[PDB]
Amino acid sequence: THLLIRKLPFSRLAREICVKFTRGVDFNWQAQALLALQEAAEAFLVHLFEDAYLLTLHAGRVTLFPKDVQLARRIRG
Amino acid sequence: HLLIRKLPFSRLAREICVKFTRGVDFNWQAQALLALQEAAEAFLVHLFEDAYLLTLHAGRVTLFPKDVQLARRIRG
Amino acid sequence: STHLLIRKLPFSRLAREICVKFTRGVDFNWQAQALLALQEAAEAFLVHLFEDAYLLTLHAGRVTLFPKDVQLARRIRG
Amino acid sequence: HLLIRKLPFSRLAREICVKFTRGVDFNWQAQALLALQEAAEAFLVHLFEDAYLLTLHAGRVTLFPKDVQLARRIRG
Amino acid sequence: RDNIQGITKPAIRRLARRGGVKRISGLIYEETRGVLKVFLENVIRDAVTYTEHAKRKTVTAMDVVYALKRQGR
Amino acid sequence: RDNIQGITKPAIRRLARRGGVKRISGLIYEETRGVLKVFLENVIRDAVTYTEHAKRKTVTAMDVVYALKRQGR
Amino acid sequence: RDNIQGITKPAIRRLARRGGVKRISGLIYEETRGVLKVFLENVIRDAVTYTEHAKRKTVTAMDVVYALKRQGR
Amino acid sequence: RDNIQGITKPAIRRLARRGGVKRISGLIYEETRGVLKVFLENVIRDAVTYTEHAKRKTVTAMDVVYALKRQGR
DNA sequence: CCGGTGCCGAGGCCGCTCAATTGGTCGTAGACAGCTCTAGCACCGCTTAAACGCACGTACGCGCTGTCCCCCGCGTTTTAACCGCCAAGGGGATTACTCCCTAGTCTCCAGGCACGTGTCA
DNA sequence: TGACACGTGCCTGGAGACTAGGGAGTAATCCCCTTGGCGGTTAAAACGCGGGGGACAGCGCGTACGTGCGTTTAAGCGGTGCTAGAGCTGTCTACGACCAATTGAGCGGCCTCGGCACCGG
Repeated sequence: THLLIRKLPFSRLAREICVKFTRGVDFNWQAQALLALQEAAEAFLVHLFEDAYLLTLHAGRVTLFPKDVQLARRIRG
Repeated sequence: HLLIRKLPFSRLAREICVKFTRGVDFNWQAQALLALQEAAEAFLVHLFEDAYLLTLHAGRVTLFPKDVQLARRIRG
Repeated sequence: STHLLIRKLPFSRLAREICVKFTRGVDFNWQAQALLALQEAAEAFLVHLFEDAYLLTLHAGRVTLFPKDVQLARRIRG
Repeated sequence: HLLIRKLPFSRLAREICVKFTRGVDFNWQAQALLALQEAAEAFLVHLFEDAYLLTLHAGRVTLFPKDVQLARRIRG
Repeated sequence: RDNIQGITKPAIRRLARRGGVKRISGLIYEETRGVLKVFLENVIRDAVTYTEHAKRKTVTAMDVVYALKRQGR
Repeated sequence: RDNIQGITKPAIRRLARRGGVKRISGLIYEETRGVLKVFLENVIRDAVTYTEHAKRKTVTAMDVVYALKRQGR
Repeated sequence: RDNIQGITKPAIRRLARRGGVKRISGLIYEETRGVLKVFLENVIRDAVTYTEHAKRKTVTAMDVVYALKRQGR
Repeated sequence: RDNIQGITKPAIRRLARRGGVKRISGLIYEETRGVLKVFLENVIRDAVTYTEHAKRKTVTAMDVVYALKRQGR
C-alpha cells in the first residue's frame, strides 16, 4: 500500500501543473495534500493497467501496447 | 425511427413494471413508453459500438458475446 | 473458469431430492437447461463465498480456511 | 434519543445538499433531518458491530480502520 | 411465446447495424436480450419508485427522465 | 449412501481453488455442504413456486432464472 | 473549522459503544468520518432528486424515506 | 531533464506489476506518462479552484479530496 | 497589529535501486486451409401502427389554509478538548506440533450413446 | 396429439480415497513500548422557552388530457429453406522484442538551518 512513485519527482510534477494553472503564482501544497494526490494518481494508474491488461488478454497477446491503454480510456469514457 | 417494434417493448416494459410493483399494474403513458424505448435503443447501440471497438481490436470481424460482456465489465 | 467444477449427475440428483422435499412427493420434470443454470449459479455462489471467506482468513494470521471463516462471512453478508 | 448532536449533523447535511443542488439550498423539514440522522446513526452502529465481529475473529480487542474497510468490502 | 422473445432477432440486428457492426454471432441475440432486460429492470424500478413518490398511478415521461438520470450517467 | 455426500471432497476443493484459497481445513467440506444445501433449498423453493404459478409440471430455465433473481441480488 | 469535524470524537466513540466495541484506534475516527460522509452524500443525492421530482423546495420526511429505501436494502 | 521524465521507467513498471501485468511494451511508458499528466492536470485544476474559492494560498488535503470527488466518480 | 505554521532553497550523507549491457527465449503476426455459419434471395404468413368511435381514469393547475422552517435572543447546561496518570494490549519474536500438501495406485463412476417407456397443455 | 423427460446397460478414460513422506503454517507465551480509558475542569457550542415572520407543503376541486379498448388492414415486417462465400479457428514458423542479473552511480529521503508568505485573535 506504499507509494511506488518516489515522492519528490511527483511533488515536482504536481507543483509544475499547479504553476501552469495559476500563471506561475505558487500555491503551497500541504504534505497530506500531495500524499493524497499521489495516492489517487497511483490508484488510477493501477486500475487503468488492470483494464489495459483485460484488453490485452482479450486480444490474446501477453504484453500491453500503446493501443490497449488508449482503448481502455476510450471505453471507460 | 424506432428500431425495436413498439408493442413488444411495451409488453416487456409493463411486465417488468408488474414485477417491481408487486401486482399493481400502473397506467403507462405513451410519452413514457417512447422515452424508455428510445433510451433502451440508445444504450444498446452504444454497447454494440463499444463491443465492436473490442472485436476489431482482437483481430476479428464478428462480435462474440464475450466482448459485449467485457465492454460491460470495463464500463462499470 | 467457466467449466462446471461439480459433477452434473450427483448435483442433479441432489436438486431433484430437494425439489421432492418441498412439494412433499410431487416429481416435477426438471429441464436439463434448468439443471445447467442452477449448477452454474450454485458453483458461482460457492466460489464467491470461498473468496469472501478467504478475505476473512487473510485478515487473521492464518492462511488456511476454517468453518468459522465461512460462518462469519455468511453472517456479515446477510 | 440520538448520539450525534442535532446541529452539527444538520449543518453537514445542508452542506452535502448544497453540493448536489449547484449552490441553491432547499429548506430541510426538521422531521426529514431527524429521520436522516436516525438512519445515519443506525448504519454507523451496524457497521461498527460488523467490524467488531471482524476484529474479535482476528484475535484483537481494539477496532481498526482496516476492520471497517474489510467489513464494507464483504457486505457490498 | 415468452414476452422477452417479442424483441425479435431482426430488431437486434438493426440496432447492431446502427452500432456500426458488420457481422453478428448467433448467441449474441440471447445475450443482448438478457442485457437489455437488466437495463430495463433497473430503469423501470426507479421510474416506479418515483411514481409512488408522486402519489400517482400513471408513470409519466418525467418519471422516466428522472429514472434515466439517476441510473445512467 | 446419503445424497449430499455425492458432492465429493475434491469437488469442494476445486471450487475452493477457483475461489483462490491455497489451503483447506478438513471440516470445511461438511460445513460447505450444509451451506450449499441451504442455498439450493431456497432457490429450488422459489423455482417451484414459479412453476406452480405458470401452471406447468416441468421446471423451465426461466423458472430457475426468476428464482435466482428473487433470491440473490 | 471544517464542517465534518463537528461530528466530534466522543460522538463516534458513543456510536462505537452502541456497536459493542470495547477499544478504539485513533485512526478509526477519521476513517469513520469519511465513511459517514459517503453514506450521507448518496442518501442526500437521492433525497434531493426526489424533491425535484415533487416540484418542491422543501425536502420532506417522505423524500428521505424513499432515498433510504432506494439506497439501503 | 524534463520534469515529467522524473517518473522513471521502473516506477511505471512497478505500478504495472501491481496491476498484474507480466510483460510491458517499451512505448507504454511514454503513453502512461501522458495519461498521468492529463489526470493530474484535471485534478490539480479542480483543487486550485477550491483553494482560490476559499481565497487561500495553501492547497490543503481537503481541497484535493474535493477535487478527486468532483473528478472521479 | 504583530505571530505561529509551513514551504523553498541550500549544505550534505547514506543507500539503494536506475541505466546499460549481456544472454535466453518466446510468442505472435503472417501464411494456409477445413469448417462453419451467416447475410442474403425468395415465399408465405402475421401482426402492428394508425385510424374511426367510445367511454373514462385522472394529471395538472389554481386556489385556500395552516404550519412548520428560518430567525434570533437567551438562559441554562453540559459535556468536548485538553492534560496527565494508570494500565490493557499489538505484536514481534520464540518454541513446539500436527495435519494437510504432493501423488501413485486401486477402485468407482460421468457421460456419450442407444434404447425403451411414460407424460401434459 | 407430439415433443420432452426418466430408468437400464457398457465402458473407458477420467476421476475419488489412502496412505508414505514432511514441513510449514498453526497454536501458546513474554514483554516492551505504545496508546487507549479514566479523573478534573471550564467554557463554548447545544438546546429548549418565546415572539415573529412567513414561504411553502398539503388538500380540495374543475377540466380537459391523455389511456385503454372494439375492430380493420394491409403491408411492411418476421420466420424460414436454401445457397454461395467470407471469416474463425487449428496449426507452422521464425525473428524482433521482452525478461533476469550485475555493475558504476545519481537522485531520493532523512537531518538540519536560513529566509519569507500569510490569514488571522
